[PDB]
Amino acid sequence: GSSGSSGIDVGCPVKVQLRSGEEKFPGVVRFRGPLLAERTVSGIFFGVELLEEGRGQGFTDGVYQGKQLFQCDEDCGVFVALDKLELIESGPSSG
Repeated sequence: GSSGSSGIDVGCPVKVQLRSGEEKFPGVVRFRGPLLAERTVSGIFFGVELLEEGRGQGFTDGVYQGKQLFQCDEDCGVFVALDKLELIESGPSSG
């Protein structure tokens, strides 16, 4: 189903792009909520935990500017806009 709606929320696997079109690491959403306020860009941040594929590429690590939004492993937690996240199908096996 890809009509043009989608919808990522807490507890969902999605690919996160750290660099500018380099590689999107898969991860499950742990939290969701903005951060800045008319300082750079109006976009909601989505906390996603990097999977074994892109494990070891987290900056927030569950904490942002001292505020512990969510809990995750070392270099796993990461916040990004929905547009940055990539909805992945939960049906690897289908016949």
